[PDB]
Amino acid sequence: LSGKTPLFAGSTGGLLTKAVEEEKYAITWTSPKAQVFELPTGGAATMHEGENLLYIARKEYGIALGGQLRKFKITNYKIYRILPSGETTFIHPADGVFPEKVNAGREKVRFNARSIGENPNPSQVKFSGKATYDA
Amino acid sequence: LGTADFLIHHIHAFTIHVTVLILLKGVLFARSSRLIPDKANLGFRFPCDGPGRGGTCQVSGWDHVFLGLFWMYNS
Amino acid sequence: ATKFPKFSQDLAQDPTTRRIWYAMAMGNDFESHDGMTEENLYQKIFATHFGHLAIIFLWASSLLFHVAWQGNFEQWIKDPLHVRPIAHAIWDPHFGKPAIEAFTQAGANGPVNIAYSGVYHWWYTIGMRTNTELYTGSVFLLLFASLFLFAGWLHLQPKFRPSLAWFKSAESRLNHHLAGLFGVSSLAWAGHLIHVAIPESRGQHVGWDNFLSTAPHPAGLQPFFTGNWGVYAQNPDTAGHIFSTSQGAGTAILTFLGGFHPQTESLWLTDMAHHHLAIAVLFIVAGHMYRTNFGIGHSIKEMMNAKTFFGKPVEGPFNMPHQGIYDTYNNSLHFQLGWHLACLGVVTSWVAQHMYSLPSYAFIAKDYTTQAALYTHHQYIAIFLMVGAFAHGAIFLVRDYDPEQNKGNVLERVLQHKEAIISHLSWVSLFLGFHTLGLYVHNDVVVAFGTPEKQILIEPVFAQFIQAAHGKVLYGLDTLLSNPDSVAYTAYPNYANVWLPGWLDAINSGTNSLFLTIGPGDFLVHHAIALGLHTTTLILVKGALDARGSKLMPDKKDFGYAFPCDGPGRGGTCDISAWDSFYLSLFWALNTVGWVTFYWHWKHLGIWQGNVAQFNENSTYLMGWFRDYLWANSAQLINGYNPYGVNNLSVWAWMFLFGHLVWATGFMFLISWRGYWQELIETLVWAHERTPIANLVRWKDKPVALSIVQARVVGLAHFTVGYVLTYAAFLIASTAGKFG
Amino acid sequence: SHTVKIYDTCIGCTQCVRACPTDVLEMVPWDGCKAAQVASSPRTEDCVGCKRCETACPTDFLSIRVYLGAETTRSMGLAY
Amino acid sequence: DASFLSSIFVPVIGWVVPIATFSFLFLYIEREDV
Amino acid sequence: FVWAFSLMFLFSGRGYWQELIESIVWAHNKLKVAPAIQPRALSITQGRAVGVAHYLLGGIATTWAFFHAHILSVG
Amino acid sequence: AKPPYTFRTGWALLLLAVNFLVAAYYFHIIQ
Amino acid sequence: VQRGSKVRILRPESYWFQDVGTVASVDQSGIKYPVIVRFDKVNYAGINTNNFAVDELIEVE
Amino acid sequence: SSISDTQVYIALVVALIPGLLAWRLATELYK
Amino acid sequence: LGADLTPCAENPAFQALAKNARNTTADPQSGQKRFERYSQALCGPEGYPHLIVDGRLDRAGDFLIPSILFLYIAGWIGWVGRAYLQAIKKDSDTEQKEIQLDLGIALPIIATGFAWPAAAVKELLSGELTAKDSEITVSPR
Ligand code: CLA
Ligand code: CLA
Ligand code: CLA
Ligand code: CLA
Ligand code: CLA
Ligand SMILES: CC1=C(/C=C/C(C)=C/C=C/C(C)=C/C=C/C=C(C)/C=C/C=C(C)/C=C/C2=C(C)CCCC2(C)C)C(C)(C)CCC1
Ligand SMILES: CC1=C(/C=C/C(C)=C/C=C/C(C)=C\C=C\C=C(C)\C=C\C=C(C)\C=C\C2=C(C)CCCC2(C)C)C(C)(C)CCC1
Ligand SMILES: CC1=C(C/C=C(\C)CCC[C@H](C)CCC[C@H](C)CCCC(C)C)C(=O)c2ccccc2C1=O
Ligand code: SF4
Ligand code: SF4
Repeated sequence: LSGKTPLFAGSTGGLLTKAVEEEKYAITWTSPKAQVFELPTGGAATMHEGENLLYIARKEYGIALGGQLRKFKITNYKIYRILPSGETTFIHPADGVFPEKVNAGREKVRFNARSIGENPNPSQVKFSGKATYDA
Repeated sequence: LGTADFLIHHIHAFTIHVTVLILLKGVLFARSSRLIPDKANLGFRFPCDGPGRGGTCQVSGWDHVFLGLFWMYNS
Repeated sequence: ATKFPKFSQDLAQDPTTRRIWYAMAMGNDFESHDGMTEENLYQKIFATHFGHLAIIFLWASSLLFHVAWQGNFEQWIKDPLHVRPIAHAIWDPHFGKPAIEAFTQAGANGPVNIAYSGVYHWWYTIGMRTNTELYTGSVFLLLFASLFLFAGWLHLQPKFRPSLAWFKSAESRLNHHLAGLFGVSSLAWAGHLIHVAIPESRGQHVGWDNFLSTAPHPAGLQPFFTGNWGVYAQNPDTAGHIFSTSQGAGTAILTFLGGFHPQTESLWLTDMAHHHLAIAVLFIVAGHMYRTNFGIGHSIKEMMNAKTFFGKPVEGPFNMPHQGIYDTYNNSLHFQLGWHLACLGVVTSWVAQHMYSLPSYAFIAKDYTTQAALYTHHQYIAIFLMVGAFAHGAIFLVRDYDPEQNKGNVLERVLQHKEAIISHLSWVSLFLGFHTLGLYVHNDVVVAFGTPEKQILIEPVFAQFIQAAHGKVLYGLDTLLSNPDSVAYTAYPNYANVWLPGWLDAINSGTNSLFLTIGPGDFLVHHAIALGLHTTTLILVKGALDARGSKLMPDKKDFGYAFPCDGPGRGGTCDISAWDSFYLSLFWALNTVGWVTFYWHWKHLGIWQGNVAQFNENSTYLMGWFRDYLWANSAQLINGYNPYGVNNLSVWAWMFLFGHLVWATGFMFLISWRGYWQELIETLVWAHERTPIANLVRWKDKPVALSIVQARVVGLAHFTVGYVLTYAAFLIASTAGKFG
Repeated sequence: SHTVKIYDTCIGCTQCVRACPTDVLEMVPWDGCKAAQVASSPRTEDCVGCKRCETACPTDFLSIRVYLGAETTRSMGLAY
Repeated sequence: DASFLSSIFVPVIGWVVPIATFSFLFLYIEREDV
Repeated sequence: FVWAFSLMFLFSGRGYWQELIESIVWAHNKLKVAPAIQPRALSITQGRAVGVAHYLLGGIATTWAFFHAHILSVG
Repeated sequence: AKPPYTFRTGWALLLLAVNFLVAAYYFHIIQ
Repeated sequence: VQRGSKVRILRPESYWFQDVGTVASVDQSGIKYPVIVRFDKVNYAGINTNNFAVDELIEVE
Repeated sequence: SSISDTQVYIALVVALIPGLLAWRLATELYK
Repeated sequence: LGADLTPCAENPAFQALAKNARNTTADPQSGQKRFERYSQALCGPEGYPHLIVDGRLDRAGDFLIPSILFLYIAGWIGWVGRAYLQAIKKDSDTEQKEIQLDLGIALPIIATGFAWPAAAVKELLSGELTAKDSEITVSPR
């Protein structure tokens, strides 16, 4: 990935052994100027003027960081999932549009065409694979 | 001062250090931990962040003051 | 799945320590296992019963083998009122020499434990006299447990797995349990009493080597088949009969005397034999009621669904709609389990209430510590069984109950007005609690201000009336059996109340525990007991009836019985599940049984010393309980070991402190909740992965904090283990330091 | 993973999608409400289970439910 | 004269049964076979 | 008493108490005595606060009465 | 239904009459 | 269902089940829950309005 | 006083029987 | 009655307690007047007056008189509270009037509350005491 890692002197809060073994995450953003923000792992860092690249242990860290990049009016932040095979997948936003906005081409997942008091009783679904919330 | 006084002064050292652990942990992790990154958005005084992440009850700094009042009492 | 546990693919894919903990907690919930069918469910449950039943018989064999080998039973027969019964021997390499000297007791040769369960009095009453008989009993129970282990193995083999219709064939099982498992077992126990236990109590040995030759009564079965049954009641044991000797001994085998044997202070053996014979005839007749393969009998399903009363249409039995209750019982294992736990918890309390007041075993009414241990044991077992009764009512309502198959019946009517039931249990709870507490605080302030005559003291006039109707003359009420001119007293037509002189002799002794004299200290504690019963019922009933849903969580049945919460929203929802009412009610059940056993113990501890006045004058205010029962009786306990030495109460002192420690370790899991500990464990993970040489190893399963429900489990378990062990140490030690 | 369901009492106010700290939720087109949009949960493998979505939901007795289930590394929120 | 059995059985029940039981169960709950 | 009374607040949570208040509010809606200020169980933070306030108050007042009554008698 | 409530007040009156009978034995009115 | 009418909720999962609210507006676009009812009681989330269907209502006048 | 040594050894050898039977039942219940 | 209840005036333990009576108020004969008043109760062997609550009219002052007195005052309080909550549910902001009392509404109600039994019986017979079970909220069964 492209970007400069933000300027701070390191912390004990950063990446642990989970990064090299199963999963690692990364957030990139471009900033109009150099300015101080707060790391999700604790501490003050300075983002660069231009593109950035900061690695994070969890996806939630990048969503908290991109939530406070809204307060600096930086809204081009992208999050990547990184596996130890080198396989980098782009996860957020996944469609290219932020999920708050409706974009076409998005299909319903896990929609139930009923209200919630219309689920079956657990005894009606007992000794089968289905749960009461499943369709 | 003798062996009983040695023992009770280390009881005191123990109970103060545990109280300091609870309160210092609540001050250093008041804004964020590994578990909940945006903890300072939730405030100083909040109950939890739901049963997820295994269960996140009493993560706030207030809840560390809560838990540390008992160890202050104990000490 | 591919790894432990094999019953849950969801747990076996968990990379954390939670996998191990929830495997241990879900291993006996057979229904939640992967691919469980209903038929395989009942087949597995049926084989695990044989396993558990073998565990019971191996336990009983332990008792008999250890008394036979390490105890002093043959030395205890000769003087039951003075020799201490030995439980078992102590082999502990941790003892110093003064502890070995302190526990060398009861005339034994090394360190031993004193028995407090009362099995010497039971085994002596039923006819056992040597260590060889106890030994053959224990070997017999080993083989009997072997028979149940093989039967449980056998009914898992594919040609022997019973069908689902066999498990739901309820009327056949009722006929067999009522007739066989109750009535034949009771008839055979009457047979043991008559053939063995009554001759052993009259001094004559009857064993397997002479019972086919020695007749129990000299007349034989000749009065039985001729209907001259009063021959068996002639010539009873006199009032000068001495147990297991021939002097004062009668020849009767079936009496209806009433009261107590005057030496052993327990019930008569011929009365118990006659009890079990009549009980057996009742249960065998009751086991012919229900329809089976033979045409005659009742259909319980048809009795539920019945709608006519001699041609007049009714809603059902007692004009109450019972349609579908047969299926609701017969199809739900949680309904049956909660129902049986309720019945068995009532029967455990009822056993507890009678074995102190109407004791059966010879000389056990003077073994005070075993009386305390038995009553407290069965009252704790009873309250646990009642909590489980309601817990499976709630699990039944979550999992097994469908309203469409119970449509319009009585259980649905109960669900239709659950707010009225819950609010009225709340009214009774506040109503009892406010007034019982305020009465105690009145009396406590008033005794504190030096004017104890301003106490509110209330005679228990209705229960003293019940004691007076039973024939107790002490109150001077001149009612039903205390009135010699009453129709109840003389039994006018027949005059056949032949139990009545022995009953009145026992109830007007004042030297036993048969309807003890009660006063204003007994009043207030009975209302505290009513408070505890009503509040534990409130928590349990409320958790059962709100297990499906409430206004705060309308879809609670979609989540099941045990789940942490529904999150911070809607005001917050901690302890919302039906499992959490189980959790909250185990505190009130332990509290209730603590009130009842404190009361039992302090009253009896007054009687056992000749000082009822301490209880009667000091139990009307709470400082009397505190001082005169908690403070005064714990003195010798905490001197079980001290800076000067050690006596035989040092185990109970050590256990007393141990139970305080376990109980208080509970409060950590009850007060501190999860996210604190999870954030702390994350730093321990950092420290382990950053430390050199400790870098060389680490965990295969990721360390996490205990879950929310798990922590409630662990904290309640600690709380109740510490509760039980603290009270059992205090109860045993305070009674046995005074009386041995 | 956990399971996040959406019921047809949704009014499409987008508040659950804004509340989500792990991007589980998104807004899809619809014709069942005035806002002409539902919530949908395609990334339930990233659900921590924290139930902020249910706190954000304004319809009386929620249009979104989280059913907690098999715990994974992502659902336990573990950075190690 | 069978009181020598306790010096066998109590150390077995206190050390040998826990070590064998925990060793089997540790190797079993960490195995990826069953 | 106050010490033991703290433990009802410490060991429980508010879902139980809100659900009990639902049936009591039913019995008030039945007799037309329901208040417009609607009854709520205490918040999770308030339940913890009340629990620690009574735990501290009860334990410290116990030691207070113990210390006073012993040292006004022996010293 | 049943605005006189005759089945449930019959058994309520019977239980209360058994109660009054026990109280009559209590206050020594009978015997 | 008309604006200004006092309806009673027939939705069993609702906070205001068997309670009386006031209709705020009714849509005519054929959506599943067109009727907005306002209440004098807030629920546990502090909200006093909800969308309702016509079958989940009876008018109280 | 107590029982003889041979009786103790017979009781232990007899207790080998439900131990084996309990092993077989517990392994069969596991599958 | 039961368990050694002699009269207080004949009980020697009561006569022994009365000699060492503590004064309750500043009156120097509060203890003597206390034991003279308590002399007509029934007494245990410890000297303390026991109360009889079964409802006999020899002992009406033990529980029957305070029962009538409490139930009258408690019905006063409850009926006045019910009347105030019903009077304020129509005055356009009900919740504000529960933390800030309308004295012009509450004080005539607390004056009117002397006749709560007649008002309660007229409320009962006219069907105005209770709401219907279909009118008030419940939870799913
Ligand atoms: C006459 C025939 C007969 C007999 C004797 C039994 C006996 C039994 N059946 Mg069975 N059964 C039968 C026919 C019979 N069944 C038929 C025909 C069917 C098919 C329709 C079944 C289907 C069946 C199932 C499906 C199950 C049983 C079970 C059981 C066991 C019950 C548990 C137990 O030990 O309670 C013992 C009970 C008593 C000793 C009597 C009651 C005890 C009271 C409450 C105590 C009070 C008595 C006294 C005061 C206490 C003295 C105490 C003192 C000595 C210390 C028991 C071994 C269960 C089991 O464990 O299977 C392995 C089980 O699940 N049965
Ligand atoms: C006839 C008796 C009986 C039977 C057959 C059952 C059967 C069952 N119950 Mg149940 N229950 C009972 C009585 C019974 N219960 C009683 C008496 C109570 C009240 C206490 C309960 C309360 C209860 C609850 C609340 C729940 C069950 C559950 C269950 C199910 C699974 C149990 C399981 O896997 O837990 C696994 C068992 C364990 C992990 C054992 C825990 C060990 C305890 C804490 C004892 C520890 C003591 C400790 C070792 C002492 C050491 C002290 C030392 C230092 C001195 C199963 C269907 C659960 C379920 O799944 O239902 C859906 C459930 O939620 N039961
Ligand atoms: C000493 C401890 C204690 C006490 C007093 C109570 C008291 C109560 N609990 Mg309990 N509880 C406790 C411990 C205790 N609990 C613990 C440890 C747990 C485990 C978590 C629980 C779990 C529990 C549950 C789950 C339930 C209760 C319920 C109840 C109520 C029962 C009704 C009753 O008795 O009314 C009598 C009332 C009292 C005894 C308390 C009032 C005290 C006096 C009268 C008030 C005077 C105060 C005074 C004026 C000072 C003012 C203060 C000011 C100066 C600051 C009552 C409020 C049940 C309930 O709500 O019933 C409706 C219920 O559902 N409790
Ligand atoms: C008696 C009650 C009790 C006990 C024992 C504990 C114990 C502990 N708490 Mg604690 N806690 C309690 C009540 C209690 N708590 C209550 C009521 C609360 C509610 C507010 C809390 C809240 C709380 C917090 C918030 C914190 C603790 C912490 C700790 C730990 C202190 C540090 C440590 O490891 O000490 C050493 C351990 C002990 C002294 C325990 C006794 C160990 C014995 C003496 C040795 C073992 C004996 C033997 C070898 C065992 C063999 C057994 C056999 C089977 C072989 C310790 C595990 C702190 C912690 O984790 O810091 C690391 C911490 O942060 N607790
Ligand atoms: C207007 C006052 C009022 C009235 C008429 C009632 C009426 C009733 N309450 Mg109650 N209640 C009230 C206030 C009131 N409540 C308040 C303020 C609370 C919160 C503390 C409760 C909490 C409460 C519970 C928890 C329970 C009841 C229950 C009940 C019912 C049975 C009687 C009982 O148990 O009383 C007991 C009531 C109390 C101990 C509360 C104290 C009453 C206060 C001190 C008096 C209120 C007067 C008011 C403030 C003055 C306003 C007058 C105006 C001129 C300004 C009955 C319908 C029970 C039920 O549902 O059973 C079916 C039940 O379980 N109440
Ligand atoms: C005194 C006397 C008498 C009487 C007796 C009686 C009559 C008794 C009864 C008793 C009783 C009467 C008891 C009761 C008990 C009961 C109970 C205790 C119950 C409970 C249960 C439960 C626990 C339940 C649960 C559940 C649920 C919740 C839900 C669903 C499911 C179920 C159902 C399971 C006589 C005449 C003989 C004579 C004289 C003396
Ligand atoms: C005589 C006597 C007695 C007894 C008693 C009894 C037994 C009674 C009972 C009674 C009963 C069993 C009752 C019940 C009732 C019920 C109900 C049904 C109720 C209701 C109520 C109401 C509804 C109320 C109302 C009100 C008012 C009026 C006012 C205030 C407010 C209110 C709302 C609260 C005794 C011994 C103690 C003492 C002596 C004498
Ligand atoms: C008991 C308990 C409650 C119940 C307590 C409640 C609902 C508050 C207590 C009731 C208050 C004290 C009633 C006050 C009512 C009036 C102010 C009384 C006026 C009377 C006049 C005479 C002044 C909780 O809400 C709770 C919440 C979270 C965790 C634990 C618990 C918990 O343990
Ligand atoms: S149990 Fe814990 S996670 Fe759940 S609502 Fe309560 S505080 Fe929050
Ligand atoms: S539970 Fe949490 S992670 Fe899952 S959808 Fe809701 S807000 Fe998002």
